Amino acid sequence: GIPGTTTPITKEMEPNDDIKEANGPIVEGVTVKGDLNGSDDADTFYFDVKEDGDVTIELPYSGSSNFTWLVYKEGDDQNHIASGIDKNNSKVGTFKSTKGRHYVFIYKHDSASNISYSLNIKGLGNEKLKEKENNDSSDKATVIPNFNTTMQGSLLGDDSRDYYSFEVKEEGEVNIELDKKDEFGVTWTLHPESNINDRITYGQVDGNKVSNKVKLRPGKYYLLVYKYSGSGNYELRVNK
Ligand SMILES: [Ca+2]
Ligand SMILES: [Ca+2]
Ligand SMILES: [Ca+2]
Ligand SMILES: [Ca+2]
Repeated sequence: GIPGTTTPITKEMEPNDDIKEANGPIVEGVTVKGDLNGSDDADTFYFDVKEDGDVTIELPYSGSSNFTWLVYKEGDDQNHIASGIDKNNSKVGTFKSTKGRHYVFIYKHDSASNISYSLNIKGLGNEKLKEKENNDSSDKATVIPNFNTTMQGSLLGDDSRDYYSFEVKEEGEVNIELDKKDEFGVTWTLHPESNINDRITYGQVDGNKVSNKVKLRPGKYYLLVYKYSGSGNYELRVNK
């Protein structure tokens, strides 16, 4: 039936020549490489839109410009809803969609052509996950699996600490935003895995958010969300 695997791809895997054998999932922030060389004239990928909004596909390429991409939404494999425009040696386009599975079908018109491409998709939205109690110590931290996840948590009553972990795979600035659903005293601290006492940064209140940006190098990190007054619910986004 419809593949439900959650492991993203970074590279195509033939055969992927129509919607029924599409490679995927492609996720935001992870580049996929492939090529349409010789008689390989079509490649198909799928991706999941997690929140309604505007989705952008950018496909930088080298080789012939004689090809394009079409997008289809699950449920209608005949009528494509968007196609790419050539701009500066890439095929780009933005289209509005609603949540659900979509397919990008890249195909060339002349089978003498050699084309290689990389594919970037943006604007897919965040998946919402719940924290997993008990997460009151770093060894029981709830894993944040990628940088397109909103974690939903609460600190009601006895529960005063929620530890989360995330991995940074390449150096860059990370944005940590806790959104307070209720008015209470909550904050967060960030720690390296190797030194749970070394405090790297601390969240700063700005209106209803407690946030900070920090440049981190590759590695695993612990994020402790803890309350110092009242009780309430929050959502937690770690963004790149
Ligand atoms: Ca291919
Ligand atoms: Ca193919
Ligand atoms: Ca909790
Ligand atoms: Ca907890």
